[PDB]
Amino acid sequence: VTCEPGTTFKDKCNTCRCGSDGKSAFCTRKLCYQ
Amino acid sequence: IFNGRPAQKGTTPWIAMLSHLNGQPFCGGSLLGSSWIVTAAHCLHQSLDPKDPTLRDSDLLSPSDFKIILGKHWRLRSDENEQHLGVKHTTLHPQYDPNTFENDVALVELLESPVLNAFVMPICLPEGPQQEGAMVIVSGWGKQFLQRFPETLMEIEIPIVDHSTCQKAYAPLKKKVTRDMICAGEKEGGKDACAGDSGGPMVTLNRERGQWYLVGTVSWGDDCGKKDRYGVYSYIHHNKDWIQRVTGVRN
Amino acid sequence: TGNECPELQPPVHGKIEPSQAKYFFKDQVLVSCDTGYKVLKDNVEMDTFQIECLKDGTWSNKIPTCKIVDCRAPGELEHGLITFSTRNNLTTYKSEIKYSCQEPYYKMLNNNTGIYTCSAQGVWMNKVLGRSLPTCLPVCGLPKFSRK
Repeated sequence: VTCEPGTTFKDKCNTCRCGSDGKSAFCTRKLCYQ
Repeated sequence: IFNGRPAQKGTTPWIAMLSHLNGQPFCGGSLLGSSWIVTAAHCLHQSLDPKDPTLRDSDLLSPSDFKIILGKHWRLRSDENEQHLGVKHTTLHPQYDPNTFENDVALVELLESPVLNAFVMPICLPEGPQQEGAMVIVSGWGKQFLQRFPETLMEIEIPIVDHSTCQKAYAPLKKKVTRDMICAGEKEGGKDACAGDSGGPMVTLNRERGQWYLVGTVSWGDDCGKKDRYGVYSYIHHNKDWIQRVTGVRN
Repeated sequence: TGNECPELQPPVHGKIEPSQAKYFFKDQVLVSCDTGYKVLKDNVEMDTFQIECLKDGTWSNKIPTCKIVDCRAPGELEHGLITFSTRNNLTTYKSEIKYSCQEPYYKMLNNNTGIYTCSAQGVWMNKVLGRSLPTCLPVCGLPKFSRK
């Protein structure tokens, strides 16, 4: 569940951002079906 | 809704469901005035391409491609309290930022105004700001602990955190937390909103007014109910001016 | 100077000008009604009505009568109800109606007087709004149920 600690990527339908470490990411809380 | 309690039938009449013509839900909403629903802006657009972090008409979800449900309790099963409604227009905030999450609030014009009853009726817009530690209630049909879905509406009662001590928490992870945002949750984590909760309201009871006010809507958070990481919501008093401008709603 | 004409019997709720001791040939008068009344000559409501006196000393026409101004039916209010200040449902001059606003899901704007009385111009009126009707607003954040 890692990630590129850059800026913006899309976790399924939700938009995300990665912290200084690539471990955690802050995302919007919408429901996907894709 | 992580570690939540089942909502009691009729204690949250303002709650609105945003679901595809399909029936399947994807966001929460709260009834304002006679024919308006407030939500998170990001609910109302298909995921913008990172190569061009700007917004377009073509990116925004179309009014014909979703419906609003009011007076719903069961997540999938139907009621005679349910009212299925069309969408005339949708209006995002002019300074809404899809990447920063700033001004994450948007309004949806109803096509026909719902019949107001004990199970369907609006929430008040906030007539002023919120104190540190105010007990709020958050509601949604989102994914809970262990990643399953509820049969019912679920709610959590949580304290609001002060903006300063919220910012200090989301640095130095280098994520911006603007004034238009507000945080709710406890230090050691445990109660939070989650996937499928966006737009779902965060309310307070006022006394000695005896009225429920809308404080903010579900916006974003790290994971769900993580230690030292409070859930972030869209602050509404910050954008009340715009809302009143667009809707024309007085309390 | 000419021939004299019978002293006129004034209409109910209505003046006559010019008022004179006697009336003669070629003289002419105007019949008016009080504020809130018009003159009825079968079958029309006018502001004044005129008669002259003829060579033969008689009046050109009989005296008409003043029919009260009636502003008809108050306009409907959505999520609202009209109540009258009389059992007979008066709609004539100076009679009042109160626009109430259906409970408990609606309330009135600016909590105004909500009272509409008939103007002499034949129009339901409010000294706050005018001819404009009140507006009935949804009641926010007041759930009928509390938790267990």
